Amino acid sequence: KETAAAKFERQHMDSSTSAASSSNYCNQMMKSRNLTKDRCKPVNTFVHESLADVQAVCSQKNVACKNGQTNCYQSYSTMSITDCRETGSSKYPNCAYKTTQANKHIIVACEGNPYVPVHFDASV
Repeated sequence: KETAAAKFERQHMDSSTSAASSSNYCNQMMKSRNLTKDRCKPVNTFVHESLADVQAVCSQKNVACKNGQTNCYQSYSTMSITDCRETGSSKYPNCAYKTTQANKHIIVACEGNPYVPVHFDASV
């Protein structure tokens, strides 16, 4: 089945764009990445940077994740990100999101060898 690293790339990476270009970016991406297939995933963040730059966060500043695990890392640099959050109108299967652009540090949890992101914890 899909690996945790691969799920991370499918859920959170968008190296193909530098930012969200319209209010419909979230609607579009939540659906095309299959995050609305079984239910409407409530919130999601997309990272508009190279995969290698995101992977590299795994060797940046350690910080405990929200849930207390000690394998979270905060990026040294801010990154172009898009935050997606359901609209009051969102109703499965018609999942609907508000797209918000931001430039923030990301916090990810990493695992494996290679040691790579497997969970998006927060933008700060």
